[PDB]
Amino acid sequence: ANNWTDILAASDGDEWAAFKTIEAQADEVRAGHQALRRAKPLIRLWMNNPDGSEGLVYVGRVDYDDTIRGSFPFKNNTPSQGVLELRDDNYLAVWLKQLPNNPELKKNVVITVDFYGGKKRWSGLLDKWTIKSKEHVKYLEVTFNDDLTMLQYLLCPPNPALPIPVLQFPRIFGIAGPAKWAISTLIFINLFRVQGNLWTLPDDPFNLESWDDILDWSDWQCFVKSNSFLLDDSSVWTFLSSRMNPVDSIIADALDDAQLTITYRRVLTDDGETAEGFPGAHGIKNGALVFEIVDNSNATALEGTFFSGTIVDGFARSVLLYGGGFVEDTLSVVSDDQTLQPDEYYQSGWLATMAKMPWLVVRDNEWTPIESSDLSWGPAKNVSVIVGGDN
Amino acid sequence: QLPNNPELKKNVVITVDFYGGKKRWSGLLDKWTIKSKEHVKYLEVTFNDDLTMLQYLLCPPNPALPIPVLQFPRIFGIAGPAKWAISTLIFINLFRVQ
Amino acid sequence: TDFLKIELIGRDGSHWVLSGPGMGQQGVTLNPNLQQFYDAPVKTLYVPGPFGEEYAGKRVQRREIVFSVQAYDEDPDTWSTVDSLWRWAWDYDEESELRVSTSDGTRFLKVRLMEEPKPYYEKDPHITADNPIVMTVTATFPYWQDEPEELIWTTLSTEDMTRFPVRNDGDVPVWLKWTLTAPGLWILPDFSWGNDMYSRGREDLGRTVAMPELVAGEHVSVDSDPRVQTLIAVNGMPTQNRWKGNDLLYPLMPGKGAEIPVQLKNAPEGGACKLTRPRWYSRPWSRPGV
Amino acid sequence: TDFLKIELIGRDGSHWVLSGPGMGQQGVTLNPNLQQFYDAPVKTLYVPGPFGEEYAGKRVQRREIVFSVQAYDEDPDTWSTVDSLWRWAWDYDEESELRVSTSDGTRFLKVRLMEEPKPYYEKDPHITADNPIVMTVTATFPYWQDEPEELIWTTLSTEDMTRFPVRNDGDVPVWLKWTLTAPGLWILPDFSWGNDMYSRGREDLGRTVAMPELVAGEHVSVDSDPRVQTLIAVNGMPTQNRWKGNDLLYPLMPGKGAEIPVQLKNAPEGGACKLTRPRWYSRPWSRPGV
Amino acid sequence: SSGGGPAVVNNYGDIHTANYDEFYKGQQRREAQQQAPILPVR
Amino acid sequence: SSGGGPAVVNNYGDIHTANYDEFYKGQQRREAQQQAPILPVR
Amino acid sequence: SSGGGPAVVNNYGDIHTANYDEFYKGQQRREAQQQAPILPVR
Amino acid sequence: HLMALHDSWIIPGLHIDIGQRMGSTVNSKGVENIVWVNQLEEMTAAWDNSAGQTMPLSWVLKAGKSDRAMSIGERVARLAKKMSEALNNVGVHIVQS
Amino acid sequence: HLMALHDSWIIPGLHIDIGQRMGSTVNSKGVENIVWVNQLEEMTAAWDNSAGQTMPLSWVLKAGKSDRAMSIGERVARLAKKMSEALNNVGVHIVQS
Amino acid sequence: MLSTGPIMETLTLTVGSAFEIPGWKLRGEYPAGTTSHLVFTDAAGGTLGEFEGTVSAKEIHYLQAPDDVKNIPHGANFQLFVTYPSMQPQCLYFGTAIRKEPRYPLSTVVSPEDSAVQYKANFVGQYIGPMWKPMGNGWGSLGIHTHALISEAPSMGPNYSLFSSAAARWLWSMNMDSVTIVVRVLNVGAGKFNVIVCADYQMQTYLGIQFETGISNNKVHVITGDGPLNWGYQGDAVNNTTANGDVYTIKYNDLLDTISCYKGTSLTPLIEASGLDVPHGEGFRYTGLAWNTALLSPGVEPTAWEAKDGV
Repeated sequence: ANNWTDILAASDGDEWAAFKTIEAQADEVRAGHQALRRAKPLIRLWMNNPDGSEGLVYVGRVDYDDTIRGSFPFKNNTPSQGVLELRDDNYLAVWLKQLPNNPELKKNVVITVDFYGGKKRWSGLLDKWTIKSKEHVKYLEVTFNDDLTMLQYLLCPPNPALPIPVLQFPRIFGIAGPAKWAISTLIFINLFRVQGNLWTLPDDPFNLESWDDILDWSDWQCFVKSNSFLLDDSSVWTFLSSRMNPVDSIIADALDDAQLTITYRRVLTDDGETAEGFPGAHGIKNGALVFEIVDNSNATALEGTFFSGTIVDGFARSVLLYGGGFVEDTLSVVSDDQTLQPDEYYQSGWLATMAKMPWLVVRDNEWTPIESSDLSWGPAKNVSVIVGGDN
Repeated sequence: QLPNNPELKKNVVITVDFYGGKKRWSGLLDKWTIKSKEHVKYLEVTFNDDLTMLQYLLCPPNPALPIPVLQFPRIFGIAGPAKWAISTLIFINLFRVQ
Repeated sequence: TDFLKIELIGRDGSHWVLSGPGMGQQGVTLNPNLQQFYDAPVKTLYVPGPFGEEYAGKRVQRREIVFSVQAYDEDPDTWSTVDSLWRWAWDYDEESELRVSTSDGTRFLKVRLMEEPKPYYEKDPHITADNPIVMTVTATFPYWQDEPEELIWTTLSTEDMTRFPVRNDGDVPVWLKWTLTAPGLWILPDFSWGNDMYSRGREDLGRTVAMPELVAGEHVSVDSDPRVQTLIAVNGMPTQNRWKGNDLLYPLMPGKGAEIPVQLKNAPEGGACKLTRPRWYSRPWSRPGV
Repeated sequence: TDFLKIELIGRDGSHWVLSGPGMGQQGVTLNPNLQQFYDAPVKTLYVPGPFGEEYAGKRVQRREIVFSVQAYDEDPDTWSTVDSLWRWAWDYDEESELRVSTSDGTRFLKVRLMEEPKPYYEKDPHITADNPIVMTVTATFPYWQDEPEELIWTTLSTEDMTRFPVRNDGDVPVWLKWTLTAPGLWILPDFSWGNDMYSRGREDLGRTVAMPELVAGEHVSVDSDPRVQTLIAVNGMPTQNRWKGNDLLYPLMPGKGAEIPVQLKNAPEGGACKLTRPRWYSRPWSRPGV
Repeated sequence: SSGGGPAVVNNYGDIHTANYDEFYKGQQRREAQQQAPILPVR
Repeated sequence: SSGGGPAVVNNYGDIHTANYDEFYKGQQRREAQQQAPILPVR
Repeated sequence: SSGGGPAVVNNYGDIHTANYDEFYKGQQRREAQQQAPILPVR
Repeated sequence: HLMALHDSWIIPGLHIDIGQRMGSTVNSKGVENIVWVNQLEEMTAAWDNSAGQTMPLSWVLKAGKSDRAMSIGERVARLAKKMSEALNNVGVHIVQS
Repeated sequence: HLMALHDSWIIPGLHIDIGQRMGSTVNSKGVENIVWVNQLEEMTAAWDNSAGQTMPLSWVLKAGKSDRAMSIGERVARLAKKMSEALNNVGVHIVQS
Repeated sequence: MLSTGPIMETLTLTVGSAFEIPGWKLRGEYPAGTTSHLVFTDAAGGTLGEFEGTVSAKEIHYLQAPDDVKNIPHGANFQLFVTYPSMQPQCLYFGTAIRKEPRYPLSTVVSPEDSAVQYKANFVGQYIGPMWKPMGNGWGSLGIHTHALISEAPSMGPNYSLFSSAAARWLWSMNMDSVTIVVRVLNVGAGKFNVIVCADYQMQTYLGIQFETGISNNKVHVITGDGPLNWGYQGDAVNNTTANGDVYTIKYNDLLDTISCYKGTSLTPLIEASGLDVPHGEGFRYTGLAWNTALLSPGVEPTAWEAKDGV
């Protein structure tokens, strides 16, 4: 906290010198931001342990300059495909090509692309590779599926706590509760079942005092972190039902309706990263995936959020008001908006957007740093909905 | 300005008259899109012709009775001259939805 | 001639006089036919219309200056030294200054190597010791500029107000910068100057925007230009995150000027303000515009 | 001229002097107008921005040198011998050396035949016995090189440490190669030298990377350049497999150098470390810069 | 020199050498990247 | 004058300046116009 | 003669006269041949 | 049959309407005399006022229908429509357990 | 694997038939020695006699099959076929009320 | 061009050479009493030099010692005035003074490696901040403890919800081998608190001063690194009872090869050690902190941290 008087005294009473000092500090902060923005990504390939144990094993690193092209999308609650093109003389390309016919190797490969020193990470399993010839010049085009595709291959039986070919009662499995807790709990129950149903399920999986401390979760490849049933702050509830439906298909409607986000992170303990907040979070192995349902939009919160605004007075805070039967929700504007700023906004080095206080407005004009491709609006279509069949 | 105007309803109808109204294409606004070609911005507007209303008009088993109470029989069946029966199904559904 | 002087200040700080009084004293002169050097390139936009095409706007393009220099010396070894120094004066990553001095003052353009230089004749250059280097440089910021006008207003009062005289004497709009000390809540002007880019020309004639309340030690720089983020604090705090979608929208239009008001409130120590007004021009020399 | 000497060492080791003192002794001289021979071709990237296009980076391109030679002799039989030898001095698969010697030293370029040569005039070449050959050679590595500097450090102690003096006198970054003997645990420097390509220019100023423990007979080559894999064991063992998502990321930036520390531990029979530092330049000749 | 020749043909864009098959394959690859993860496995 | 220059290049059609991006976008727009109304709302 | 004119433009390939409509129609026909027999009759 | 009326005296909507039968010929050997009679199915009016490509208001007719000559995209879209409707019908005809 | 036999000595249909196993190699580093053995799945004979572009009768083989490397259009078509057949089967297995 | 004006010209200056304008360049008819003066100013207009010419019958000669012009930079703008008797001064030439001499960039510029650094840390904001890199136990091993029960400022320590030991490396490195650390620390309970200097990138080897407090183990050790969470005691311990708000200065002198710790404002080292077998130099100038407690509660923790180059 260098006050103006202190800076002026350090500059010996020269206002111009003091302001040049302040300008130099601002310039160095801007330069740090620009370097962070323009930093090269870190592309690393990992493999399963050949002996069949847990923990991903480091294969190698692809240089950004040594790539031919790359494309990695991050989508909201949707699986995406990452594409990486390499020259066939590249050592990781050679390794990938020899992988199908190498009997000493497991056939699954994981890519991790780190932006901003691992703050942003795109991790995914290998989908395929293709040897493509452009004018007699061969290159390897490698396609990965992002780590949200595991929810397509995770499915919820009617009774996830019992053997499947014996008795699956009732006809469908239904779980009701706070939205984040229920989605995370469905995912966790199916993860438990597919890891083996070895132990007895407590009433609330995310009540960490219910789980024994002697239990070993290191063999799990996927984990789910969530708060307990009572501690969950999800304002709205949800009912999820399944009869051998895939988990993503079960939870898509609830995620859309509650504006929730699934975040996946592959914990590379070889990089020093750790995890907490879920059972067995201390003994997890390298490259284990962790899921978390978050409320990044904060639309259903009590204080509301920003749904609109103008460039001359910023955003406008609105709160959801539910009509008769809670089927319909409208927006009521907070005329006297007095929400406090997040404590993170007062911390040095913070850059993220808090859900309760959105701040990023991207303006397009004659002098704009972005290009706006297309903005499309369309009105609602059907006034009434009919759902049913047999009761 | 229509999406952000609170004094306006969000549905718009276009009528294109050929030959002094003898031929007419009328439809509801499906969407619009601001599109840029070489920093030059225009608006493309997509309308759906008025035959799309029949997609959103549906026939319940008993159009003459409340739906969440009792819809008997299992399916609704109307037989008659082709034009009369088609027009009659459409009219009964319009009556019910009005 | 003595009416125009052209210099290059390289990435390494070297000084070369390519044209004007004292040109060639460092061994390098400027050959004729230098292009995209005077007027800032601009492309105009047109939409289809009932009477052909309708004007849609203007966009300023980056400068692609192709020019030749001539490096000369009596002996080939000294020529080689001169050629190496000229090569060291240039880079791709960092920009070197190109200063044009006339009776209208000195205006500089920051240029970097767009591609590799093309040196020498068809034979080896040691035969002649007098060889041309063709340079394709580029100016990402295409406007010629002078040193900005800077003003300072410090105060000891908890609440105070001041007026900064401001005037755009150039032919292109300029974007103002502010340096604001902390603690304190600042009200900064964002006058439209009658500009109608947002269809709020005279609606925003006296627009003022309130910066977020700065905590102790959070001295901020508020740059209105679109190249850079608006609010940056010197202590790294995310000041703009607390600035709920607000921004400075209008530049200082050419021919416009006034006493723009700056207000300071809730400043127990009493803060200081600095205003920086750039001097951007589209031409190396031009008479002042009123 | 005596200020510049151009030589070729063919794929077969033949030595030709194309220009300078002793040119034409082997029968082949160099014709004027050779292109993309001096400056390394670099293309600069530009991305849209508020004032046109913003600089986005540079990409160095491979050299495509198109030049011409003249094979001459007094009699057609010996001319045919000379022309055959000149053709034998080149290949497509393997490269030949092209050296330039000046007062700044000797720098060489590895070049290969891009396409078939275009020899002779319109009539049969045995008439004149003095015919030109148009050569289109390419440099996959576009930087002129001098002989890399090699430093050897041998120790008999179990634990030891050394300071390798390293310095980049060229105008482009260079990538270091290490040859480490086994067994032993090696710690090698990966200093950023202020390079901010990973947003850690100051964080990695004194960065050191620990290689995996090497078993007996597992001598390693640790090449930092992107073309080669970082870790290669001479016995084929997957040494990189035990190295836990870690790598050498930083080249030696131009104008930087220090005594980089190399540490050896857990070495029952000592160990040897060899550091190879390339000397890369973008021009055949240039005065030293700093 | 640059203005009025191939250096402005580059500004023109894909007027001289530019192939159709590679562009079509690139568009198909982008569409495949967009749509492949959401296609069912059945 | 006209016969044998740019005026006959115009007769040739899209030999000189013509890009693939807007052509592909227009084809996609035409297909979208054809198929969008008949695609189900589900 | 041939090297350096239209005879090497032919080696360049689809730089001079070639229209996008026939290429798009041919690609559509290839896709239709590939996919039509396996599309259901419903 | 696909036809494009450029400056023909035919006035779509006035002379012929959607669903009304009309004959058409193709100038191909062996079928010059034959007149293919189909009820008009589609007629599109299109125009482009752009300077680069200016195309005055023109009418394009499609007489008759065929799933064989339908584009693959249109075939897939129509099939998806029918399959979605049939899936809804089957799901609503499901008997509960 | 996709191959185009331009003037190779291989005779499709005579040397190799559809469904029969053949090996193929690709000149890519790390896999020169490997021979990918797949049963032949497709072979197309194509020719074009047009004056503009002319290709003699040439054969293109596709050995082995993959759902992943299938084109998106073909994947959608096959999925539509399977979905239509399954919808027919479910509808015919419906129990009447 | 109705009115007479100056001619834009240039001047040449050389270091170690006498500045001189020969008379045969300033011609003209100069009556007796004419005075010529040359004025050098900077970008702000401040006069950085003034000289008087030797006006003769038909020539003006300028000759100044090199020390007179050694302070005139390149780019400084000059103005030559000639004043006829009983007349106002008339400017003949104006322009810029360029320097034609060997150029020394390294003299003027200072490299970032050649700059003493000084870092501070307060922990008053109740957040770790981006300048501390957790070590030993990985990300999230650090935390801030309020100590609101007593009138004390927040301190930094291990994340006691997960770990009982931790290390933190200051993100940036020093620029000298000699280093001064000033830590104001609090003794909440039993524990061990290491101040770490001369550390490598991963904190594998370092010198350190360890303050240990407990039921009967209140003392100070000199330690060497065996990892971010392991250390070896060097020499004998020195008894020291740490109190809340105690300021300790750990100074490592490179030329003395000596790490010493002073308590408070004492002029005599509380502890001192020399000749430790730890690598020093470039790549071995990182610094940091470490904590180790038996119980899951704060022990000795630093409220205020300060580091500076040199001793």
